[PDB]
Amino acid sequence: IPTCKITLKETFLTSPEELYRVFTTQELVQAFTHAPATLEADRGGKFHMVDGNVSGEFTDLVPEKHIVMKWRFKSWPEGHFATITLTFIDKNGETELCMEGRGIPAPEEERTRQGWQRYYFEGIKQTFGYGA
Repeated sequence: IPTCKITLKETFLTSPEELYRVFTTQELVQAFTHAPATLEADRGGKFHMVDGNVSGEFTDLVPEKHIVMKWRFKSWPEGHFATITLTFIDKNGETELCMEGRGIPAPEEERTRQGWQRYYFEGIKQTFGYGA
C-alpha cells in the first residue's frame, strides 16, 4: 500500500486539559461526532466512532500533553492503521494542537485531511465554542 504523511496545526480557545478531555472522553466524542462512540481511554484501549466508520487503539496517552493512536477509516484495507500523534501545547492558556499522521493510504490523503479538519477540528470548535 502506498502511504502518505500529513501534518495539521490548529489553535483552540481552550486549555490543553479541556482539549485532551474532549479527545479522550466517549460522551464528548459522541457530542462532536453526532453519533454513538465507544472509547476506552487507556493505553491498549479501543475506540469506535461514527457507526464504526472510524476505529483504532490508543498506544500512548500522556494527559494534557499527547495522544498516540492507531487509527483507520472502515473502508481502508483490513488491518491497515495510520499512526496519529496529537501534541497539545499551551500558548497563553490557548491550545496549539499539532496532528501528525503517518501510514495514511495515499489515495485517502484528502479524505483524511478533510475528515480531520472538518469532523475533528471544526466539529470540536463548533460543539464546545473553542473559537473560529
